[PDB]
Amino acid sequence: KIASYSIPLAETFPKNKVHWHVQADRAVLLIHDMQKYFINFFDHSQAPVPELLANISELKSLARQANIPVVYTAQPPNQDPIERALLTDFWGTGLTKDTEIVSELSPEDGDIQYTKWRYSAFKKTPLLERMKETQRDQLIIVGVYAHIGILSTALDAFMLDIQPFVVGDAVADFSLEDHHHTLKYITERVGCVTSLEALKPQM
Amino acid sequence: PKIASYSIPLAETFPKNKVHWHVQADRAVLLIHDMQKYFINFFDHSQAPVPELLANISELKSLARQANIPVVYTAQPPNQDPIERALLTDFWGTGLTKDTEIVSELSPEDGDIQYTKWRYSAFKKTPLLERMKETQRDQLIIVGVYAHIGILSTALDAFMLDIQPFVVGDAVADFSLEDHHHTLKYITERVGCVTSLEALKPQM
Repeated sequence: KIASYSIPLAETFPKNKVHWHVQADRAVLLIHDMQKYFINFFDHSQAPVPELLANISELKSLARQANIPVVYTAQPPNQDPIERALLTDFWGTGLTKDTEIVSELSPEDGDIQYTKWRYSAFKKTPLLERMKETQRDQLIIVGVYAHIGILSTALDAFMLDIQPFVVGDAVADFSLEDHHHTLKYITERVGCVTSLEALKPQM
Repeated sequence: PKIASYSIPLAETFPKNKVHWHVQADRAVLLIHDMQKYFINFFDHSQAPVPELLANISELKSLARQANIPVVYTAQPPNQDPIERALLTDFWGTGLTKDTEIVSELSPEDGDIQYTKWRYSAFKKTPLLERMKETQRDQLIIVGVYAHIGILSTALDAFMLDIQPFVVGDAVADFSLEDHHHTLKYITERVGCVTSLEALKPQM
């Protein structure tokens, strides 16, 4: 059960080492694991969940207007233990219900959903293959949880020659400490930490 | 950066493991991650964590060879093609050009394997997964530098590729003690097993 916390302000975000900028023709918006199951660990009516949903919703609308593909990731229910593998040792047998995307962020016509198996959105999915085929090499990452799946996805993007853009105010985590630590790690070793405000004109 | 001296934390300060895995010689591979002169040069060798780091990796390599546990070294190549190096330049500059050899204390002996390292993860653009699948080895003992960068990414890829990572807390070093401790905590909580040289000895 995640204790309530406020999404940090863009002024507290660490400074970027890299000077990348989102270009609509090169970008993909990834809404990472925004399933009811994962959001249920927080009190939905409490911070960081209302700001997280409002910021992702605004960014998603902007992506659709800019012709930026929207990709959702979702873990499947009743996973085969062989397929789930070493995750069981840390998290148990996994979700059986609430596999749907939170109603506030329900996918619209044209949006794509990929079945998620590991922390990284690139493991066992068509994401790299689709990014290569469409010449898209920039990944805008939003969702939960910053230090786990968001971090692993960004690390993979980076290693696969895809520029990761982690939206600091459109991610949530187990705590504010974990949230801040992830942004610091991204700016220092993986990619770009951006904000809804900085990102808005680049799209 | 020039890494300021720090002592490798003691096994009792290590965070508690969530998982209860144990190294089995028939299933394990020892990965000596980026123990190149170039990377060790950022520390003052004559000061901590380096003498303990080299002695502990040397002791562990010796046990592995006796246990027939394959020893795999990773090394970044010099004068890298910018296309192949890709986004790493944006963070660390162009590919290293000198001191690509493994530190003399840990020089590979006959039978050891060396893989050319391209990314933080030792699994990217290498035969590592393919060789482990083939030899039925699903446990990776990870030692070397730097804990929060290459050690961490290799461990994350291991876990995601169904390989049990065993990070030896007292056989790794980092940019600081803070980074070293944060990595071990992250491993125990989300990725795998944080072990020590003393705890691995009876398992080997």
